[PDB]
Amino acid sequence: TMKVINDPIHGHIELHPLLVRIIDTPQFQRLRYIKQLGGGYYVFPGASHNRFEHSLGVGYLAGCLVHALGEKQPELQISERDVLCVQIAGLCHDLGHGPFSHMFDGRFIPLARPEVKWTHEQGSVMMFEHLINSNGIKPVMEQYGLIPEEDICFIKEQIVGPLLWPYKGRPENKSFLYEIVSNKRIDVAKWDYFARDCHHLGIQNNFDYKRFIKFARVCEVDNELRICARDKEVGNLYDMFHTRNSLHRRAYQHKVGNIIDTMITDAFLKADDYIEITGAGGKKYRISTAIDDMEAYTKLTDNIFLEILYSTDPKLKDAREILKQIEYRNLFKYVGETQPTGQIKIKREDYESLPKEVASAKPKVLLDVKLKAEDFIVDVINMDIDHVSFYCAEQLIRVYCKKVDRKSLYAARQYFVQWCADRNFTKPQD
Amino acid sequence: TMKVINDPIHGHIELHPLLVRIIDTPQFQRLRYIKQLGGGYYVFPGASHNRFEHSLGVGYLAGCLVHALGEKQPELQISERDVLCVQIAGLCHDLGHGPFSHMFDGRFIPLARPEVKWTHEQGSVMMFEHLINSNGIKPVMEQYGLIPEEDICFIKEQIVGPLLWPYKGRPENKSFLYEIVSNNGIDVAKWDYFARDCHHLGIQNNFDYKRFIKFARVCEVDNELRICARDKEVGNLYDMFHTRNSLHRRAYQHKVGNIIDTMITDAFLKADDYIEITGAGGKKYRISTAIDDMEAYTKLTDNIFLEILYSTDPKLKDAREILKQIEYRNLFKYVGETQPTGQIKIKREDYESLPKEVASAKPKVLLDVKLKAEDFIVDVINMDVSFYCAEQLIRVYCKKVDRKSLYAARQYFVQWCADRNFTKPQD
DNA sequence: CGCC
DNA sequence: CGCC
Ligand SMILES: [Zn+2]
Ligand SMILES: [Zn+2]
Repeated sequence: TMKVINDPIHGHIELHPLLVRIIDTPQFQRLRYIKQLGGGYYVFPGASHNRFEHSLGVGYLAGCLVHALGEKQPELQISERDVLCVQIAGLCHDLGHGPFSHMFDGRFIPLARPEVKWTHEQGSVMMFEHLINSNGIKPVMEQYGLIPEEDICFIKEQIVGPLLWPYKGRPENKSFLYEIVSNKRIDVAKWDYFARDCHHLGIQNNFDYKRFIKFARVCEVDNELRICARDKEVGNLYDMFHTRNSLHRRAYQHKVGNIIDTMITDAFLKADDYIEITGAGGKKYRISTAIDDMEAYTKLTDNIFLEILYSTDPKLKDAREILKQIEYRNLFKYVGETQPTGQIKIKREDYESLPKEVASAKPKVLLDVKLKAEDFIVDVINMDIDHVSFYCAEQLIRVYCKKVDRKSLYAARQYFVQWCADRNFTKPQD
Repeated sequence: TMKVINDPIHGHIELHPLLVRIIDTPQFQRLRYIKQLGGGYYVFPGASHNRFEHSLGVGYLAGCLVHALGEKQPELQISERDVLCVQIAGLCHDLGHGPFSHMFDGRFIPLARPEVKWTHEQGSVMMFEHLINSNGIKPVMEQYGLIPEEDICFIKEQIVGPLLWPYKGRPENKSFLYEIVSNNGIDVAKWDYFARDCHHLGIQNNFDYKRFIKFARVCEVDNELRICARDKEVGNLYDMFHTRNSLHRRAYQHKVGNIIDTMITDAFLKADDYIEITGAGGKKYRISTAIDDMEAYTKLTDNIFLEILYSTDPKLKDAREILKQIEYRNLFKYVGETQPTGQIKIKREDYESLPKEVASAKPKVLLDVKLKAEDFIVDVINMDVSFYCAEQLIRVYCKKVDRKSLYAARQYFVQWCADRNFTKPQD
């Protein structure tokens, strides 16, 4: 006797009582107010979904994979305690996302605070412990057969990775369990958001996850235990990689969608000094420092968009006038694309310095109106098959300009070509 | 070649440039921030959709059907102007919705101001005219061949209805055009949200609108030009009505979803005196009076939920703590259901008085625990073809959820339905 | 009662 | 450039 939540992707999702008492907290329900695809909704109107229902799907998928593993191979000693912590890990892996998901830690906090190293996964670890303490979950955890001190750290390890054996939460015989929720070397997170995102985007999904689950086993490579699929399933995995490619080309890397993300990020930056969120002890925080106090971060969601847009505050009129140009669909303009040469990749610490480098370049022929750094938006688009074990351009740089007259736009495209020449990046096309 | 919006229900939606220039206004994009099912999202997580994408679907379908009618029967004199005005009517039928959709005008405003008579359709008319003047749409209309005065009133009439022939926007040789956007109860708006809601709820819809449009035509019935389908497709409509029945019993009238709607309304009522929305000329409005100025109403959306939830103001803690019991899933509890069979139905004007009645009734059998009116919620759920070859439910919830309060509440409910001659509640 |  |  356990609770059921109806889901359009997975149908009925049965929830162990302990999962229910993690979901029914303000820290988890927070995910109802953060859109999964960020500003992609302003391009795909079917993409209204938030991290909340996605994380229900990931928790469900995680639990159905290891319970299927434990029933096909009982020799692997998979307690139902192990299933409860894998389910909790999938449920909370996204707890640390901020407004508009990957826009927040992928762009905004790099540009507002290049010094800090911040990821949503660290956010999830912090928010997970804030969730556990504020709602008295540690007693409820042992009541359902979990050992909190070792099992909370097991949960945290599944979300954020390691600190021979780097993991303290599970022994090395249960190594396979760490490949389920987030495998950073195919995980149940991409299973859900591949199906969910195409459902809302109108893209077809030819990956069948339930057919991957039923024929999946744990095999041995390296003397290490891994999750492995049948030779009969390579056609399915060719499909998994194809829809991942179409989701990226068509949605995640959409040209208009990515510009709008950087427009929202611009409005946050110009609002960052004047917006206050009350955290612990009345301490007031800002959008960029809310990540330092979880009580404030809990109230940092996509709501900050509408609060800026609905504001009367005169100090917020630069930010408010950017969000208002999104409604009028007068956006930054697409100058061009380029990719870093070799395996070299740009780093978040240097994002802020990118528009100043482009303005400093000297093009071949002079034009009267000259551009400064603030006329440029430099957009760094990162994406992140034979590592799959059976048995029987990763970075894009796009440049936009906030000037939309034809003479500014030509000039902007001659500071982009020179910048590429200077850094020896691939030459832009048309 | 024109702008294209990819939609999960309809695929590609081509939009006339004029439609693009009303969509890309703050008054229309406002619908991105109003959930289609209101609080149903707190029960069905797939139901994250908003009025914006629904209204895109209605403008598309409206133009599809009218273009199909003019293509099969050119005798009917259907110009571009008529289809552009039918499309605009479909796009803007829902402009007047408030936070959480039907909750706002169906419950909140009756309880916050039982005096005034308000509907979202009157809102859509008011907001449509605010959209047109603030965004300089009247010249753009002229550009594409529209006559503003008669074509704007034609659009308003399609939304909210008229004031022999009651309509001033089109003659009766074009009588059929008023049957498309809002109606029999078969309009292109219910086609979209049946498909859209079932897509996001996981309910299955096998009603085919695309072939109902293809075999539809206008016909003569009792002195009148009306839209008609082949008697061939009674089978298509039997399925449409089944999915309407499924969406109502399973989703629209869900017991917990409706309880949460009345919890959100309760927090709105307790926040209504302390929330300020700035309208035209800096003039400040409240949640219940923002409907009086469209410049303020533009900024009244579901965001107001999170403004209450994230507030520090001490005057907003009664409201904030109701929304906090939604997050903790400690909700009002279901006491019972009844119907006024055989009786004058409850009216929005009487809504406020209903809890005081329930708490004033008390059976021949007394018990120790005794409730007051604010401990009760009274929820009034209202339900509301030519071919060619339970009206009202009242549910009662209690805000005290201990076993002894709930037992009493169920004995004030059983005796309030004998006092009102409503049907006896069953178990 | 995020199962009608 | 809410079509890739
Ligand atoms: Zn995820
Ligand atoms: Zn509608």
